[PDB]
Amino acid sequence: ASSESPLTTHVLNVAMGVPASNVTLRLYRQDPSSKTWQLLNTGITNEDGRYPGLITKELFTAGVYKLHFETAQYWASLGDTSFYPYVEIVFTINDPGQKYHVPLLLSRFSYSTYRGS
Amino acid sequence: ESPLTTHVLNVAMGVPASNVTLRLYRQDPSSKTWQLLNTGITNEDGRYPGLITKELFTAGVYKLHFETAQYWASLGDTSFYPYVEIVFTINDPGQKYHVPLLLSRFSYSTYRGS
Amino acid sequence: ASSESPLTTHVLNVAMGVPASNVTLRLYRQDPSSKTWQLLNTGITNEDGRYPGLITKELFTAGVYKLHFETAQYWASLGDTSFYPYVEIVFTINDPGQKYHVPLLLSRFSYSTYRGS
Amino acid sequence: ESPLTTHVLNVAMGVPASNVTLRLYRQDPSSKTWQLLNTGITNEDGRYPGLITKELFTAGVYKLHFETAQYWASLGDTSFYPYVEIVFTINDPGQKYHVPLLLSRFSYSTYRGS
Repeated sequence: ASSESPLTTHVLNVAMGVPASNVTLRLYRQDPSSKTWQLLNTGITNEDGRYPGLITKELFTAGVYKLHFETAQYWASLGDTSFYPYVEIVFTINDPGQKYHVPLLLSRFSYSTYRGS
Repeated sequence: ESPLTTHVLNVAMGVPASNVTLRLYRQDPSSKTWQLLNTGITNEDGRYPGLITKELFTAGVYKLHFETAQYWASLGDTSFYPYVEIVFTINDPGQKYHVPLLLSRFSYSTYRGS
Repeated sequence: ASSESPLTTHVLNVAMGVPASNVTLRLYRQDPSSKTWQLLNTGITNEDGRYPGLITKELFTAGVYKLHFETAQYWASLGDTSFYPYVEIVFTINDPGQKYHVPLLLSRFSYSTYRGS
Repeated sequence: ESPLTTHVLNVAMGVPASNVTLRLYRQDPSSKTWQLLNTGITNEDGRYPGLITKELFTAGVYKLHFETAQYWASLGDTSFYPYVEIVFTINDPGQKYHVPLLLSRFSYSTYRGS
């Protein structure tokens, strides 16, 4: 197969039509018993708005995951205010045998996400 | 009071998209061309009251056409889409249909609202 | 003026083209010093997917707010699985003199939001 | 290797939209009509490799047309949009352009991707 992470993301700046590079992100998984969030990885998006290596196949077990993006810091770095201090996407992985692509389409006053591929 | 309504939002700036030229058409089943029904410009809230009278809202396929690149040019910007058309089926002349359009320079989205 | 709440929402089930009624939601505001979240209101969306009275004008002061929607419970009530256990939208109110409309467009495998009007 | 790519996702079900008929046009500047360039059907990943050769990717206005209602009918469903057209400006024949389309029965979204 491929050595790419089974969970991937892609942040697009839809206001300017370019990848959102330099966005700080963090990945967590919830403890099903305590409901607390365990930090698994942190990163900054690359020039194509992606973050290779978000998680390894070994650690991508079934559970509830959270991706957290520092959206206001991204817009501030471009000199702009924005509506959302950060964006969190919380999602259920029942079958860790699949690939999951979790993109984020961003403007200063809107965002959207989907289970892409 | 029009059964068909719209609402255009500038989601890059978080404001209604005012002063957007729009045109409404119905597909002509004979000629297989688009029959123009109305033209106007969105108001300060990005809406256009009075798009069509209930008496003319027959079942069929309709098209809303929005002059999106002209809008962004009026704000001093370029953009990816010369215009945006939404083609949709009205099968119940007795229901209300709301057709929002969310715009940025490099994306757009639409849905049946309420 | 109007006696409507200055903050409003509208949840649309875009898979079926109808308002998402019966969705449990909760509104919080963050303490700027402790960073903790204070619960301000809870509600269930109505037949039009809205929740009148989310907050009063008196209590809608400047700050960081969070709307939390019980999305998986909504889909489960329709007999469907879905990707997101819940959705949170975190947003900055610097000028509480404005109206803020914070809609949520929902399907089982996608959602989007914007600062509407 | 086509400089123009697409990707159609069924966001209601969280899967690629396979078997969607699409057509690519370029606006004809003389006749002011749409010139058909290519037709095909999305693959199992919702993509269509080979939409246009670089030699034919000249600057201009292009249209991608997707047979959305036929797709939902193939899944046993009705839907609001007979088809979806995305009309976009290519001003740099040397760049790559990716044009995703996100579909549900009652919404759609598009953006310039990467």
